[PDB]
Amino acid sequence: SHTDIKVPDFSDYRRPEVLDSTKSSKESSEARKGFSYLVTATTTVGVAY
Amino acid sequence: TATYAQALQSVPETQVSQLDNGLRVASEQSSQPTCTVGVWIDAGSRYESEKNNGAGYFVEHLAFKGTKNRPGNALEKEVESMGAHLNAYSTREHTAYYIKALSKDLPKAVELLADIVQNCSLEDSQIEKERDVILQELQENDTSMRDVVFNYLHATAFQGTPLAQSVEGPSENVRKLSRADLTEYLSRHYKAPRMVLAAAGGLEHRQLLDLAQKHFSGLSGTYDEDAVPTLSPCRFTGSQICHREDGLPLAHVAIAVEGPGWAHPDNVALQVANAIIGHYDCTYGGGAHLSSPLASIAATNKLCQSFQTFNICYADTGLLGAHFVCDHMSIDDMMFVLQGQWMRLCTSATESEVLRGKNLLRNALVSHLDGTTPVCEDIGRSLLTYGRRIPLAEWESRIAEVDARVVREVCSKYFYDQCPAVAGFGPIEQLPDYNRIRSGMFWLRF
Amino acid sequence: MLSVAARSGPFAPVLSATSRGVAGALRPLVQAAVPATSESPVLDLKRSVLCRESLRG
Amino acid sequence: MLTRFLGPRYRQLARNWVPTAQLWGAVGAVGLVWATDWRLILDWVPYINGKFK
Amino acid sequence: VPPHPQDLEFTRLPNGLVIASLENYAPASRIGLFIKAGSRYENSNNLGTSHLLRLASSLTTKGASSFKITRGIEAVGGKLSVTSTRENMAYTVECLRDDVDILMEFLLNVTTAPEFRRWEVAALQPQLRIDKAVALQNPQAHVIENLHAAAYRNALANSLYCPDYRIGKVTPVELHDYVQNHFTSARMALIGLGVSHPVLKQVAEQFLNIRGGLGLSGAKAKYHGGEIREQNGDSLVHAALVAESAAIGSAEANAFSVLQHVLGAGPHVKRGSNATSSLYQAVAKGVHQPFDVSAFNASYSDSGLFGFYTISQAASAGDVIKAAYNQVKTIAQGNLSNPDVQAAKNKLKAGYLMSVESSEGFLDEVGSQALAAGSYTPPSTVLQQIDAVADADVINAAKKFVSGRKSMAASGNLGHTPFIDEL
Repeated sequence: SHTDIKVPDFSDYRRPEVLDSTKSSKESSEARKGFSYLVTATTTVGVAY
Repeated sequence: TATYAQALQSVPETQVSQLDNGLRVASEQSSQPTCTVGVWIDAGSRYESEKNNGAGYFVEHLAFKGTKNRPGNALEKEVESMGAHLNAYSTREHTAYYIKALSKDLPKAVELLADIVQNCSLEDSQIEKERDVILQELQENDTSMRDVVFNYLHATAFQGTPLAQSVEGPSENVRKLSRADLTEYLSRHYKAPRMVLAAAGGLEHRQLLDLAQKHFSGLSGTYDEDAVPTLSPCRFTGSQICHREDGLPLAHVAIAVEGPGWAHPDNVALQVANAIIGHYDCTYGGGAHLSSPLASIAATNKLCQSFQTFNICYADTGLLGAHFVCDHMSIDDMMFVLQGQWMRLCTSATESEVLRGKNLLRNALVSHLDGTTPVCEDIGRSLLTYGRRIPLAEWESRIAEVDARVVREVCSKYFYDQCPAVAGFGPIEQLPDYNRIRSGMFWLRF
Repeated sequence: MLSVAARSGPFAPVLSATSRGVAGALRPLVQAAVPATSESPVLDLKRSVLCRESLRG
Repeated sequence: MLTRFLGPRYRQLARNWVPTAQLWGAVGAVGLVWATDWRLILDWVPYINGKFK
Repeated sequence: VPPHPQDLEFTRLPNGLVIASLENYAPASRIGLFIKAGSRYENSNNLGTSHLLRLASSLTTKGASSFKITRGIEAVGGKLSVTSTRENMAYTVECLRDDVDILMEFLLNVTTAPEFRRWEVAALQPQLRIDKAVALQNPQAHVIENLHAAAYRNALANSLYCPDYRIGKVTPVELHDYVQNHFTSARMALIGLGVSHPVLKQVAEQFLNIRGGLGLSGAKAKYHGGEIREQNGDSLVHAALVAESAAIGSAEANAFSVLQHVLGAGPHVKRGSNATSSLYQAVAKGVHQPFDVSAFNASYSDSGLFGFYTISQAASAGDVIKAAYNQVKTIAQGNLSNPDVQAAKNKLKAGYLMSVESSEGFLDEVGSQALAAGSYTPPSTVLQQIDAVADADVINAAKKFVSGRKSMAASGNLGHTPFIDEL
């Protein structure tokens, strides 16, 4: 009965590199963090400026 | 003085064979008067669809309630009367049926397994009787916080995949699953090349091979054209599932990162790391002096009632982390410390702790394979996973290869700056926010 | 056939350093999990079962 | 009495943090240099010759 | 094809100590020191002393501190446990082959050189409460404990767990006293697996020659009878009904063991109907749904308890106990077939063989055999001894139960649980 749970569908919030089951996500792990971290780096670089 | 090393070579080789069926027949002879035999099949909830999920679990119920040649309670009386024990279990990737029995009863033990595995009656009245038993086990299971929390952990970690599902299935499948759904799941899966007949004890390989040929020949006298028995990989998702229930006296929490899978050699180092961290329970003698910093800090500061590390392996994926139980005002401290230890190992592991972790694995490995049943289960499922047996000595060499570096690198790979899967049940208001948990997976000084 | 504990029945408590506090002699229960509704806590003011110091790779 | 921190484990600990401590100095040097416009140090970087001669 | 399977070697020293070893040629080593020091040796002034002791195996010793015992043992992956029974304590240690020495030395220190420092034992007291609460989470443990308290006037009546009033009260001197009056040479057995005889033998002669305690069975359990009832609104009623039966090692004990498998004692098939369990099947007849039943069998040095245990919904405890008791009356009255005794013989036999399959069940079997009987008795002769039980012996055992004064314990909503006189 706690087995009637099921996590709801997040398809419309997901980054495209994921979104597909069959595919592992480790493969887009570096890119997705890459992009989000680059954003902060750039920010702090700008704020540094 | 036989040395430990020497004794590892003294362990007799596991003998493997194959019928024309594709059925692998494997044994480890030992000269005990007793033995364990059974069949290992790779079938389990991960192979099921939304629609028939809980099918295998339903068969396991029916499995011992009557074949064609021994209907109703005839099985029971044959087993009970020889003094043997008949068990079964199902995980998400594996199913098993085995008999513990007097060694000279191997012939019937085997005769019995074939009958179970092949001629399962599935009498319509029985399935109905079982419908209510399973439902009942479900209510039963809902009260084990730990079982519920790992089920949640799988459900969020593998969120849109088959590995997300539990073994028993949802209540509605139990309600609607019909006989035809079962027979189709059986035909689809209980096929020779995915079954291993395993045994351990005072037997001899030829006898087991003969019996395998006598009672098992005739399973893949067919073998399918385009069927579709392939397993698709399962997406792991960095996510959190929080089942808040302030009516429960303690919180259950289970965190994990994505493991590599049964085949990956990285598993040896991961387990060594996991041994270092250990487990803990409030009935352990000596707390402040325990080697594991998590364990000792938890004991001194009462952060915990229990906790354990884990490495669940599935094909090409897995869950690697820890689960813990604690009071409502200690979840935050338990997480802080648990996470400090992963980080510490990732970047800072020392040599003597790795040695302790290594030895702990050696003792565990050997302590475990003690007696026919555990060895049988190991032969049976190893062939399912690795394809071979992997003798103690090979494990020993793998373990020996691990040193601090290996721990640091191997830990970094799976743990460092990685999105975890979080499952929580109970008085969990103080469970840290996901961003906060996520930030604990990397160190700003590193 | 001595070993009162395992001669099944009498009670035998175990304490550990590394493993876990056990109470495991004999009484019925197993066939109470069968005809069912044998709840159990999971992990109420407690400890933990199956315990550890066993594994593989 | 600082001999409490003298042993094999401490030496392995010291080692594992050398690269980190090294790289932190890298960050500190470049950062001090660039915030004061270290005439001396900078005049040697190919571009960043915004001081002509 | 495994190598030459060695024979166990056994030795009694003039001081009474017994050493038994088997070279397993196995990757790991297991070693135990079994002592006649269980609960039955406490008396009314020192109840619980042996529980606290069970819990103090890592306190400091002359020769090894608490910190060292813990780190030294865990640095090699080993373990140290203490298993208590009403008759005995068993200190067991395991580790790989190459580390037996340090584990041996830790073992010797804990069992022959504990210091019981006043502050370490004070810090330990609250573990008695946690340890007891965990065990008593199973209704079975309270029932079996009340069971023995009702069945006996002393000795075996003591519980495995410390009485609450004594928590915080057991003293360092009581622990020093219990060790020295009970951990002596003639009350001990040193069992080893994966170690050589001369090595164990040397250890015994070197480090286990102590005597200055008690020697007897310094009590002799006086079976008495009676009932203890704990009302508690658990959901099911747990109940156990018992009579005095046979002392371990008597041929009659073997009749009880077989009577136990005729009646039934544990399931053989996952989720099975338990067709060959005469007890179950007899309650199943007139009772519909949640319930368990099984024969209960406990034999000790100078006594024994045999009967049955029932779990049922509160309203049908009476039906369940009465149907079960009737089933035993039916076999006392002579209604027993040879094929049933024969089948019960096969579960006992198979079960015993199964229980010594692993090194830990073997170690315990050899250790308990060493204390109880002063010898090692191999599987073929145990089997042979079970074989000599006659149908008539099993009937006699059943008869002894039916006509003997009884003891009962029960917990739950008792509104419908019969007292003894109502049986």
